[PDB]
Amino acid sequence: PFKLPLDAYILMLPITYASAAFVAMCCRVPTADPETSSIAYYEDEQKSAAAAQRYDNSFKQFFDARIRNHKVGVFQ
Amino acid sequence: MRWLYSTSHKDIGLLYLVFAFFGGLLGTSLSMLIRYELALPGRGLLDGNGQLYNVIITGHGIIMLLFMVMPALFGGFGNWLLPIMIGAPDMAFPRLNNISFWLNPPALALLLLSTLVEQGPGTGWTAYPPLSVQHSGTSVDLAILSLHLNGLSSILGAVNMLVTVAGLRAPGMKLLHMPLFVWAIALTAVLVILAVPVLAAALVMLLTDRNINTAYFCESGDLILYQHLFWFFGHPEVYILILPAFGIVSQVVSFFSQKPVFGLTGMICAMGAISLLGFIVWAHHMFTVGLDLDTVAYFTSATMIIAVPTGMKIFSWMATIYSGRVWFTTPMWFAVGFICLFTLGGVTGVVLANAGVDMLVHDTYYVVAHFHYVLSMGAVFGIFAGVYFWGNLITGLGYHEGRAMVHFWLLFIGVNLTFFPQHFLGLAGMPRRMFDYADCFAGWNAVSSFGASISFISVIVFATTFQEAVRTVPRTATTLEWVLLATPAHHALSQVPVLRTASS
Amino acid sequence: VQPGQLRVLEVDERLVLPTNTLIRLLVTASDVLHSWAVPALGVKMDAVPGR
Amino acid sequence: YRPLGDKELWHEAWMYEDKFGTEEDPIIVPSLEAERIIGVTDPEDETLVVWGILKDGEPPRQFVENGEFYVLKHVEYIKKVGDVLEAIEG
Amino acid sequence: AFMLYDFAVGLEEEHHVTIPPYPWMRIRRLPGMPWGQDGLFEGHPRVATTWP
Amino acid sequence: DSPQPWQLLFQDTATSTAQAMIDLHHDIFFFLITVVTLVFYMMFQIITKFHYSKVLKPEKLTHHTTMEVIWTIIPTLIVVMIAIP
Amino acid sequence: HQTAKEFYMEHIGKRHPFHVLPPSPWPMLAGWGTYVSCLGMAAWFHNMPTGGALMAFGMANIAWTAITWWRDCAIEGDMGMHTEVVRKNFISGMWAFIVSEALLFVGLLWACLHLGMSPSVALQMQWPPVGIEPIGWDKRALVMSAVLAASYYSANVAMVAKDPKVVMGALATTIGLGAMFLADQYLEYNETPFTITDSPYGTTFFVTTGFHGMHVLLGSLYLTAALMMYKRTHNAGAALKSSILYWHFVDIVWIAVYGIIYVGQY
Amino acid sequence: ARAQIERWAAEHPTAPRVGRIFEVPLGYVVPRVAAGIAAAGCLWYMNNTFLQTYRPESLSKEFLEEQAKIGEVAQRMNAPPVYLNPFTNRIPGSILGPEDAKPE
Amino acid sequence: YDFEHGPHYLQPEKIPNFWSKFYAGTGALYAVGLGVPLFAVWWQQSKLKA
Amino acid sequence: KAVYAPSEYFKYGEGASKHFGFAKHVAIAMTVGLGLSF
Ligand code: HEA
Ligand code: HEA
Ligand SMILES: [Cu+2]
Ligand SMILES: [Mg+2]
Repeated sequence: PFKLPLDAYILMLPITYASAAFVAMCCRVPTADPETSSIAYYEDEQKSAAAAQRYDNSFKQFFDARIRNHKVGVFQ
Repeated sequence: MRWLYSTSHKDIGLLYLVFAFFGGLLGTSLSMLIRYELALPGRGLLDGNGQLYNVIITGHGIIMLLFMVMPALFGGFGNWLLPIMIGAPDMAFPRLNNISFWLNPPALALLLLSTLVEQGPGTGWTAYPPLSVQHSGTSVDLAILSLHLNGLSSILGAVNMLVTVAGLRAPGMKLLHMPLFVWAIALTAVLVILAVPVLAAALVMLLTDRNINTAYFCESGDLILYQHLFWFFGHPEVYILILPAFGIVSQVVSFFSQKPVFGLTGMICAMGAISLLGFIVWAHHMFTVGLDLDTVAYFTSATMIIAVPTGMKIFSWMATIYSGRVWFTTPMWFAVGFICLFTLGGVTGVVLANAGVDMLVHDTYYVVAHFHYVLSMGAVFGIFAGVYFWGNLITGLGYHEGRAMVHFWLLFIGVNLTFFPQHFLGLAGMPRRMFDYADCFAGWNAVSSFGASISFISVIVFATTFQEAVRTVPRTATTLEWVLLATPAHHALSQVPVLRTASS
Repeated sequence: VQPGQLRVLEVDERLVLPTNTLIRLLVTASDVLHSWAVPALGVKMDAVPGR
Repeated sequence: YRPLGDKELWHEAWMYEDKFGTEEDPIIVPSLEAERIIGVTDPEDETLVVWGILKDGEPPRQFVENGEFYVLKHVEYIKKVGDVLEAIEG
Repeated sequence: AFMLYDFAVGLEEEHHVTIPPYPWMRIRRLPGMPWGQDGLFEGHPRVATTWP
Repeated sequence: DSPQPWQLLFQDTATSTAQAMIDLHHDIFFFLITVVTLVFYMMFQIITKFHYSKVLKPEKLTHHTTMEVIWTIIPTLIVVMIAIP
Repeated sequence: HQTAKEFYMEHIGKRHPFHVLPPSPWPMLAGWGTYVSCLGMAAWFHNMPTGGALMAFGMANIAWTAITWWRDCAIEGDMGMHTEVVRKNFISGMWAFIVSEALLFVGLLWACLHLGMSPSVALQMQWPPVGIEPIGWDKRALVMSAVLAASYYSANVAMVAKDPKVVMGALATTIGLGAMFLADQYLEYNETPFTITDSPYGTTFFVTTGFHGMHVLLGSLYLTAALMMYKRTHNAGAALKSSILYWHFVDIVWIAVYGIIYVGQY
Repeated sequence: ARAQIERWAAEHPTAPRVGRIFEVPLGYVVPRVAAGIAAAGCLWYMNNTFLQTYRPESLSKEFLEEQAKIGEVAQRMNAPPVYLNPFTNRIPGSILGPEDAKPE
Repeated sequence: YDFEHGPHYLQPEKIPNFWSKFYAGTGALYAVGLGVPLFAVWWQQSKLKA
Repeated sequence: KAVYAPSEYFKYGEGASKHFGFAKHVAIAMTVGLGLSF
């Protein structure tokens, strides 16, 4: 309808970020460890452990170097 | 016959306003038993009954959420004010508007009947299984069927509202010239239509688990699934109850400042951003149930984004008051109070969004103090701002300004002294939904129970404000309901008004 | 209770945990939902039947 | 008359007139009754709307500042422009 | 054509595959059903009784 | 360990995790105090300085692009400053 | 009465093209019928005697109230109270109702996706559970998909035709094809080797397919009611278009139902 | 924008326009809110006095004085006692409990 | 008064004894809305005390 | 002689905001808030 003002695109940047993060989080769940309809998935220990550690490390590995340095606050 | 067979929107809106007042009275009565059991350590007037306390808090939460604020803002001011504000002669479906209202007394009757059957529905307003499933009897079924009927009522009302705004506007009036209350009601209708059927599906699953021996949420089911579906409904539900308050506050602040609303398109975009973000943040109610850390991470990061549109709305209201000619009346004090005190309700929501902090204050009275700031002081102040604003148009009765100021100051003092001490209780670790507490929590509990009685007194004083009105003749206004006579005719806008764009 | 004890908060059998030691706590429930919350340790996790 | 393309055929023009109402030549508003509500936008701002009431038998009246003047006229039929006068296409 | 073929090849075939009473089979949180003992539309119950 | 009468803030801690949570809460409260102070002071001054006994007739001020962008972009930086810890 | 039409033309009809209704008794009766049927349903859940009869009594009253309400709407259509913009608003309201029913089915299939994807230790982490023989896609369900696609195309014929005989025959073919989808779902419900009480698979299968079958029955009855208004005056207006829209919605819902439950085994 | 203001001021004649922020005088408002606060206090006092079915024995003055003798001290079934909440009561880190202190 | 075709759909200065019935209805509304929960408390606690 | 609409607004700057000092008050508010926060 009307012309969106200059604020609403500064609004739309974290909104697009949040929508993309939501889509990614929805997508990466059926490609994770416990979403297997069998007990025979875990009898292959190498692939199961590799897949589960891959699911562990993604989005956490961007935070390990500041977890180790106690960057858990705005100030110290 | 007039009030049973109505097809006019102004009568159905007034019926909603009265029904909402009755629901507020019932909830205020249920809220004094809570604060009178919780005044002192030990066992109060409930004689050490915990099932009865759970029934009382369940009924109180459901009534004050669904049967007070929702019929007052959405069904009450929306049905009365929407077709006048856009210039429509009526609603699009006038008999659907009547069944929208008339499914609410059966729902309230079933909810009140559930309290008298067996030991009652002591579950909380969220009704988490297997506590809802373990309850022998019939009361929980009646409470959930009350929820179904209220949800169908809201869906049908939103259908009528959305077809009315889309297809019955005045000629020459586009979606740019509507005032912000119309935009708020339209976005509320969109949220209702999208969110309520998820609750309907969740409650159908609950009924089949309780009564049909199914496996939705059970031993072989998944109990986190109910919380997922319920909070996917329930977080849009709390923005359904707050957007018409934003619209009312915009109308009131614009009126008495002698100024138009600052940043109209920014206001509409902020309301739309709040509406869109409300569907993707819902698992901020589920930080302690055992979700994976990436899910918790996303829902922490996404929930904090809702602060920016709300901050723009607040600063735009303050810029609307800025550089005006402001005359402070009783509805004006209920809007300045909204702006100053909804800020205190939102800043604690930012704290609750951060999941690390939420590990300490989940299911404590910090949560309760937050959501009684945003509801008892954001939505109730919005309801009462419009009663002293549009009351002579809607009912035909004036009000005394002195007794209204007495009522406002009593309510303002009684709510800042009831829930401000509930922050300190929750930070120190007092849990929710409990009637017997530890001996050291006594001082703030005593102060809060003192504030609740002041709130009850302000509820009593409100009945004495009405008086006879003085009727005048209109010439010009900025909105279409302030050129009508008070009260308007049964078919207001005898000629459909048109909006003429000048040569500019 | 007796003086020196806290009303409501006191139990008959406590939980004994050593310090300076990594402890794994597995929280579950048998009939309905519960939640194990100790605000001093910063632990609050819900007890779900099946989890 | 303004271009009737993208105008609904029942919007009753006079609103779509090609004139700026002055004091010495107002825009004549037709009405079925002695009074009628019309809405005029600000000439310097499309977003601002002022609704006014015109009465039968009155002088010219201006609603917004630096706006058009208006005079109401009681008629028994209002030309529903879109099939009344462009079907005439005079 | 295939649906009219299906309407004549309906309730004629039989299954005698008894199923042991697993914990997820024939849930009875409340005793019986609102209409009787067996489920609705169920004329040939499969889960076994007298589980040897 | 145990709650105390007339207590305002959190209890004392025995793990580093809970102390990290409390420090994060106090870091958020740092920003909240400034936000509430700015809102309350500006509301008081706008209320007192624009009463109709002071103002003959109002001014036309519907938009201000710079201030709108400023109060849109400052809280987003605060959100991202809070979020990473 | 004879001046009631004159008053309407003088004050409402000649001033705006929208429809203003006289006062009506059916919303109140429908609401209290919902009250009676909810009491009967709650009594029938827990085997209270004379509870199922009370639930049937309340449902019969709601059905009668809705039938008389819709007969009044049909009468008001036949006397020319609806202009074109009113019929456009009717289709808009049907679109909003379709969106609400769509989110109801989204919430229903969310449960299938959640429960099927990650089986729990209570099921001994096996999906589908042992004992359960799932219904295959290579059988009668494929015949159902073919029949319902044929019903989609035949309902699409009657939307665009201008010969009244073509419209009536296409509507009757669509209704008869919808009735074969339900008479065969009854055969699935009779031959299936599991119950709604047997595992979350049986639970989700029966609840979701039952809701879809109820929507098929409602759409078939709505298409039947839209045909008899055309068999009389050779004009249906919004009754034909909205029933076709609802039928196409039911067809689209079956795609998700088939592709999540029957193909994905969820 | 001014005309609707003047119309609302005519339909609400009890709302004054005298040139001050609180248009209704405080001599009217303060006594009535004081009376309402007093009535609320009477209701709160009536609830405290007449509406209790069990007063806990841990709030009696004998229990309170015997507790104040002990202090913020917790016993252990496997160890010496410990001071509760050592940061707010400023116990130094060398001192763990009452009995392990053994004052000089 | 003519609510359907008169100038006002609600004429509260023309019901005879309006301010008496208005206060009676307001009092009855306050009585029911503040006394229904107390009856529910009394009903459940009278069933245990049996 | 016709009915004229009156002058309803000043332009932003020559009315009663020329003596407000908006930036000064924002600086004072931020100073007080930062002092309390520190
Ligand atoms: C609409 C939201 C709303 C409102 C307004 C209130 C109002 C109040 N509430 Fe609360 N409350 C809840 C929503 C609300 N509440 C919810 C959702 C729960 C949780 C239930 C659960 O856990 O299941 C809860 C529970 C709750 C608790 C926690 C109890 C527990 O944890 O067990 C407490 C404790 O102090 C409390 C007290 C009060 C008090 C003293 C008021 C006072 O403000 C008293 C009310 C005074 C008013 C003035 C409001 C009435 C308004 C009108 C009468 C206006 C109507 C007028 C017109 C329509 C014209 N209520
Ligand atoms: C009126 C309804 C309403 C509204 C509007 C809100 C608004 C918000 N709420 Fe809340 N909430 C509830 C009703 C509401 N809530 C209810 C009923 C519950 C409990 C449910 C139950 O369990 O019973 C609840 C509980 C709840 C939880 C779950 C906690 C728990 O139960 O364990 C969370 C977590 O994120 C949350 C956060 C927020 C946030 C971030 C906002 C935001 O929208 C607030 C945004 C506003 C501001 C932030 C202030 C304005 C901003 C500025 C002035 C700019 C400056 C700001 C910054 C610089 C950041 N609230
Ligand atoms: Cu929420
Ligand atoms: Mg919880």
